[PDB]
Formats: sequence, C-alpha cells, structure tokens
Amino acid sequence: AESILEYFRPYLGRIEIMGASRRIERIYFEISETNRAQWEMPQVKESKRQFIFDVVNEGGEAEKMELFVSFCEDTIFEMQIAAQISE
Amino acid sequence: RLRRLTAREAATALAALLWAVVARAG
Amino acid sequence: GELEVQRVKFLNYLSRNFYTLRFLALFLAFAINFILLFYKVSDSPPNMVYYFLEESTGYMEPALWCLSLLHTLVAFLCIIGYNCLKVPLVIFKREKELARKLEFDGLYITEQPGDDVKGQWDRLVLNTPSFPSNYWDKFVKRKVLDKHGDIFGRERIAELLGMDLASLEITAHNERKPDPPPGLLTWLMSIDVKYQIWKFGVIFTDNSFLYLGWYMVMSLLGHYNNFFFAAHLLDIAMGVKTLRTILSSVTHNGKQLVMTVGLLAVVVYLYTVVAFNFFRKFYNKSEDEDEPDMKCDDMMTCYLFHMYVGVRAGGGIGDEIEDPAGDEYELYRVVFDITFFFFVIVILLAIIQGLIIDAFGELRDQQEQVKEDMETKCFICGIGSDYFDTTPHGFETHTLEEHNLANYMFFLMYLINKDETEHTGQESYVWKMYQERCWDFFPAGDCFRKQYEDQLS
Amino acid sequence: MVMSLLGHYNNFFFAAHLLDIAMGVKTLRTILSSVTHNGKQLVMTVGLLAVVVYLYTVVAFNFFRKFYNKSEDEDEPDMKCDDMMTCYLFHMYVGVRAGGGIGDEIEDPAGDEYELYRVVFDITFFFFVIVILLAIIQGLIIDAFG
Ligand SMILES: [Ca+2]
Repeated sequence: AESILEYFRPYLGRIEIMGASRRIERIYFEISETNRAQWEMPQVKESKRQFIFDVVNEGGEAEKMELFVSFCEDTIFEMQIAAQISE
Repeated sequence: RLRRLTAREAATALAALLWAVVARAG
Repeated sequence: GELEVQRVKFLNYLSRNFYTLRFLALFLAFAINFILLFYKVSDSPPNMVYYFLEESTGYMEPALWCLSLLHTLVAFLCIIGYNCLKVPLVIFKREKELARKLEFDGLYITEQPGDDVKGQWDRLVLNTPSFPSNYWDKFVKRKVLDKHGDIFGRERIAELLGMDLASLEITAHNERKPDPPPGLLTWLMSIDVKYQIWKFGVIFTDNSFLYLGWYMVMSLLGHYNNFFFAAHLLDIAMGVKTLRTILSSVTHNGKQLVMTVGLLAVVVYLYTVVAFNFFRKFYNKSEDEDEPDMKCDDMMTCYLFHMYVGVRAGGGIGDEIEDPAGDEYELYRVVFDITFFFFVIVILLAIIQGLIIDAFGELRDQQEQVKEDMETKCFICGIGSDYFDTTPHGFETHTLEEHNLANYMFFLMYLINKDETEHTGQESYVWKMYQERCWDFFPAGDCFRKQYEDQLS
Repeated sequence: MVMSLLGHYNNFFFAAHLLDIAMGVKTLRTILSSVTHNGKQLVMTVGLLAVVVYLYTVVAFNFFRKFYNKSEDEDEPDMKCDDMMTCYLFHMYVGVRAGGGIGDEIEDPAGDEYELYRVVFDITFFFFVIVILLAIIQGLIIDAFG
C-alpha cells in the first residue's frame, strides 16, 4: 500500500499534546481539500514573518503561547474574509 | 514669504521647549 | 438596487490587487518628480513668476496637470481598498480583546475602568446593542451575567451592559422565533449610529490609516503651482526594510539625546557670557573702515553667533576671531580657546555621534537573533537542536512530522466543521480545555521521544 | 593580457598592470574585498543620501535663491540656484565635500530679512548629512573588518 500513503500525505496532519495523561501522544486527522492550498498565500505568509518576529524578541511566561493561539484565531478571520472577496 | 521671527519670540519658544523637556523628567 | 451587486463586485476587483495598485505610486512619483528638475525661475511671465523651462520634447504639456490628478486617482482608490480589505480585522482585534477581557476580568464592573487612553473611549460600546457585530461570539452578555450578575445587583449589571428589557426578555426568546423579511435600503437609518461613532474613533486612532490618508492631502494640495509632489517620495521610499532600520534608529534612542543636547546649549552659554563680559573687544568682524557689527553687544546676539559658527566651525572658535597676538591678555585667550576645543568639538559632538551609531549596534543584532532561534529552538517544546543532531536530519525532520507550528491552525479549523457528537475521546478533550483558555496541552519540553527514550529508540 | 598588448600604444596603460596583481597579497585582498562583502547594504543607503539633499535642494531654490551669489566681479550671472539641475549639482560638489556644512561657501546670513530662518536651514543640514550619514557609511566599511 505505497500508493495510498503518497496520495494521502498531502492530507495527513499530525499533532503532539500533553495533558490528562502526564505523557505525550500523537493524533492524526485529515485536514481539508481547499484550506491547505489556500493557506499558501502571499497575503498571510508575510504576516507570520511578522508574527514569528514578535514572539522571539519579547519573551516571558506562557503568555508567549497565549498570543500564539490569539494569532491563530485572528489568522482564520483574515482567511475567512479572504474567501468572501475572491470571485 | 513667511513671518519674520524676532529674537525674543524664538527665545521664548525654545526656552519653553527646554523647560518642558526638563519638567517631563524633572 | 441592481447596481448595488455590481458596485460591490466592482470593489472586489479593487481589493483583489491592492499592493499592486500601491506600487504604481512609486514609479509614478519618480517621473512627476524627475522632470521637475528642469525648472527655471525668471523675472518675466511666460513680483516674479516661477517660470518653467521645458526641453525640445512635446511632453511636459499641461498634461502634467492630468499627470497630477493621475497620481491622486491611483491613490484615491487605495482609500476604498484599504477601507474594504484592511479594516474588517481592526474591529475584530479590538472586539476579541474586550470580549476575552469580560470573560475573565470585570475591570468595567468590579473595581474601576483604567490614564485611560484608548480605554476610556471603550465605554461607549457597552450600551451599543451591536457590540458582537464582528466577533465570533454573539452571546457575551449572557456569560458575564452568569458570573457577576448574581453576586452584584443583577438589575445593575443587566442595565450597564445593555440588555434593553432583556431582564424579562431573557426567557422570552425560548418558545419560537419568526423570520422577518429584509428591509434593506428602507430602514437603514434604524441602526446603532452611536456605535458608528465608536467605529470611527478607532479608525482615526489607527497608525496605518492616518499615514496613507496623510499621503492623500499633499496629492490634493499638490495641484497648486508648487513642488509639493516631492514630499510623496520621502514617506514611501522608507518602505524598504533595511532603510526603515536607519530612520528608526534616531527614534529608538530619542529619550536619551534630548537630555544630552540640552547640556550642549548650556555649556556654550557659560562660554558665551564670559567672553561678552571680558573678551568683547576682540570679535570685531571688521567691515570696511567701521565696526558697528559687534557680535558681543547684545545678550542674545552673541549667543546666536557661537552656535551659528563655533559648533559648525570644525576647529574651534579661534577660526573666525581676530588675532590674539596682542600684548594684553595674550595668555588668557589660549586658555579660553583651547578649553573650548576640548569641551565641545572633541567630546560632546563625538558623544552625540556615538549614540546614533550605537543604535545600529542593537538593531542589527536583533536581525540576527531571529535567525539563531530557528537553527536551535523549535519554539514549540523546550528543546534545542542538540538532541536532534545526534541522528542525521533530526532537526530537519522535526519541522515536518513533529510540531511544524503550521498544522495547528489546520487542526483547529477541523474542529469547527465537526459536530459535538462526532468528537473522539481526545478531540473533545482539547475542545473543552480550549474554551477555558488554558494552554497546558502544548508539549513544552518533550516531543514523543524523551518519554520514549529507554523504552524504544 | 589585453592591456599588455594595448600598452604598446604611446600611452601609460602599463600602470594598470600593477593594480590587478599587487592585490595578490592575502592581507591586501581582505581590505579590497571588504567593500565587495557589504555591497548589497550601502547601495540602498547611499541612495537615501541623494534624496535628502534633494529636499534641501528644492527648498533653497524656492526661497533662499537670492543668497548664494558666488559674486564674480561686478556682475552675477552665475547663480547656482537658477536651474533645477544646476543647484543639485552644486550641493554634492561642495556641500558634502565641504567638511563643515553648506554654510562655508555661501554668503553672510547676517541680513535682517530671514536671519533666523537660515540658521535653522544651516544647522539642520549639519546634523543630517555630515554628522550622521557619512559616519554610517564609514561605519559599515570599517565593520567589514569586524
Ligand atoms: Ca459521540
């Protein structure tokens, strides 16, 4: 089953979590058919370059990761309105 | 042309600037 | 109302390519300013007249006036594109922080509102019925009531945060719900005009919006017979990243030199009065056969003289003064002159030059620290690349199958399109934990292998 | 080779043979390669120099035209602030090479009219080209050895 994996690698997303078990595991899931392709956009890829800049020059407690989720919530809203503009 | 600045007017403006700068960290 | 769809569809074209439209200003600014370098003033109309000299070519006709409006029009559409593409999010940024504030904090309720710049203005939206008009959550008023309405005067909380008759209408919207027809272009004035003022206040406080708008006013003002079109070059040519560091350097240390240059103005003052009291008879600029122009006559005239010549002399005050070879006070001036040389030119100017150059001593370093973290840290879990270089490509593969800080946004996006029933035994685990906004689920120190070190490589 | 062949003309082309080989010394190569190493940096910076003077070029040509006055004997047909390009050429042929600011080859600003305006123009020129910008350009080249 080599051909199954290659055609699904652009549709397999991985993650590592740490909680409720005092140990780390892996969780898999299919992503999408359109979101993965649309995420590669010059509109957003410049923003993350600014984003990765801010997280590193100022560093403290877990609030560093807090704003990281905040960016993710903000990022999809940019992506949400993006689909409403393109014909 | 523009307004003609006499010595006293510029002196007062610049001295007010200097005193404001000092008083903001005085 | 038929053209309304086309009008909106027309705006879609503008917002499709905004940065490209902005780029035309750069090239157009050169030509309108490059050819401006052929002016020739004359005392004769083609009072004085700012005559314009042209070349043999047929252009630089009054089409420059058409070129002038051409520069403004391409900027004019940028207003609409910015207003239609860059500011549905500016509202969202302020919307989210206040809603997230109200979930955890009761500053507007418990203690006092914040010495309240950009926060005092926020009290307006509390009574506006259309607060969640942009944010994802549209039920924030009910969560805040649950946690703080009972512990306080429930009517007071139900009054301050809006809820028009909702104290008894909270349970009213539970039996059924009809669907009224849309009344667009008929009852449009029946909107929260008070909230509209709140939106505009945020717009006029935006850093980016003013700068682009500030670009407009000169373009309109440039249509006067003047050279205002040159100013368009400066405020946009700064858009280059490496150029921005140079100009921002003086801004970065602005709080430091402002107190230092002041010391320069007082040291010269000491040297100003001492010469005006004793060395008055030596300045003597000596115009032909008479000397009515003595810089050491008025208290302010002598002061203006030194910082118009002395600090720009480059070599000390003893370069535009008369000869100190006279018998009287011969040894005193060299004390005055040499001490001047050390205590302004050699030292103070070097210090001022030192701070500005030292600004690059920090700004350049910040452009390198953003590269070393990428080579060592993954920014996700508290591990460097040292353990990942034990195996070949171990840090390289760590960015593809381990946490790549990119699949996470996809992972969250999958959650919205999945019902609460279909969540797995762990997908629902993070979803509840996400809502209470803790962030302990991130690895932070271990990625699938440190806990699995001795068990199996 | 080509200069050696071309050097047979009655000319001094033989001097160029010295430069391109005397660089063969290792410690000398570092010096000459220093400007090459940071070439991508100063090229965008020196451009900012050419535009800042342009701002000061137009402002004087519009207001301070009647002060330059190089004043050849008994007549003044040679005013640097007459043509749009002539004034521009004047500043970067004298002002940046003056070493002390533009107020070293200009006439006396002691006149009653606009007396306090020139010192604003003159002093601001001193800070924003000679003190800072030239130091920055010198800074990058010396930092190449760093
Ligand atoms: Ca289930």
